[PDB]
Amino acid sequence: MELLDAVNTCLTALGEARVTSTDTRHPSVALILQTLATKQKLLLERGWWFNTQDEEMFPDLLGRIPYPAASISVESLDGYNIYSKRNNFLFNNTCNTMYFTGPVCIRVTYNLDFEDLPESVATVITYRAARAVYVGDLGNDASVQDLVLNEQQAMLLVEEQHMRNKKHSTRRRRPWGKYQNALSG
Amino acid sequence: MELLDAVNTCLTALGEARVTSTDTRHPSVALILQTLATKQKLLLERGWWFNTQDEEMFPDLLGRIPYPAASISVESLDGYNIYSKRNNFLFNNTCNTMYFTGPVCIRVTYNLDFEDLPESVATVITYRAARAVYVGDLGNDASVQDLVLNEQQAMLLVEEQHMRNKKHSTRRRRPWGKYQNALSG
Amino acid sequence: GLMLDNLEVYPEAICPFIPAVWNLVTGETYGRGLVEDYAGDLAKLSALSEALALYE
Repeated sequence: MELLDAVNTCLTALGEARVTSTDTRHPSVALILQTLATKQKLLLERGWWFNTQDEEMFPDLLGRIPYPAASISVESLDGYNIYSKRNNFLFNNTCNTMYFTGPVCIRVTYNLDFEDLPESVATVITYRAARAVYVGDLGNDASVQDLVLNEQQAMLLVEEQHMRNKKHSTRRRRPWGKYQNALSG
Repeated sequence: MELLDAVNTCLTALGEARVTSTDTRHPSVALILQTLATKQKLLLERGWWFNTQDEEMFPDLLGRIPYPAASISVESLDGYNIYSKRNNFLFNNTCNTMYFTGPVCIRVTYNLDFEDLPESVATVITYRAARAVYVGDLGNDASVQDLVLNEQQAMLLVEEQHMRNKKHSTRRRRPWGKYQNALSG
Repeated sequence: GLMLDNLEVYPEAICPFIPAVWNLVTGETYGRGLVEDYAGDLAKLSALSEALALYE
């Protein structure tokens, strides 16, 4: 879904005329783009089936471990340790220190381009931005009840798709593996 | 159902006069066509009984596997692996790499022409586009309660038809096959 | 191929080898067992046991 399509949808929802290029100097386009970017950044923070991976980081000469530039959130995977981002570097919250001793394992959530997002996610982002702009620029009229409804319908499909892709099952737990090993001799 | 019929239906719902050719230079026709295209693309994302097939892809010399141009969504069928689309190429989410080693199996959802769509689907698309245009161009009046009702009635028939065509049964599960094999000697 | 001698001869009544059958359908060579008559119930029971194990 090209950004121009989302911009035109927002303009049509706001009542103004459609455009042809996202570079047009109309002042509403900048606000639309900023709102779209902010909503996209906020939505993907939790993590989904297409923007979550595990990675390992290594320390520098001094002992400071940097973090990926495109990431949005960090989490630990080493026992009960806690990590957080501070001063453009990882912070060891469990020991109140900034210098590490070796590599660590952490979960990372990445931010992607608007084009690569699935259709369902793009619809949710577009319809959230449209309402955020319309309410702040024209007041709370009776037409927002359609934008909210469209957002909810899109969110249902998003959740269904995410549940379908992950393929959760009860056969992946270790007790089942132990039972199957026992049922062999 | 020709596109001209849908355009004329939308124009009649909006109150303007009917037309004769979809190439007419009236400015509302472009908006109608864009809305129809967007709604058609969104609706078919989940997949139905007429636009779902299984296919196998092969890697290039480097090891990158492209994806069909007409597809809307991709899914994996190899164990518990996860695949996604990124940078006009398939991405291996389970290993955080872009280069594959061999062929893969994936589900694909295709986008078709408006003419080939069944009548029930075309009615739903037309009545969604009509409301999306009317609400954004004239406000939320009392006449949208008929468009929503028509959309719901059409969706019921669409779902009934899809359920009829798929022909789900309890005799296709493997325990029934094992039972029938046992009942033979 | 090599033979080992040991030739022996018995009257049919006191032969030491005894083949037996449970149920012998006329025309065939080998018999049939009791379990073969009740395969459906066992097949229908195994799947229910598997489902019970899954729930447990």
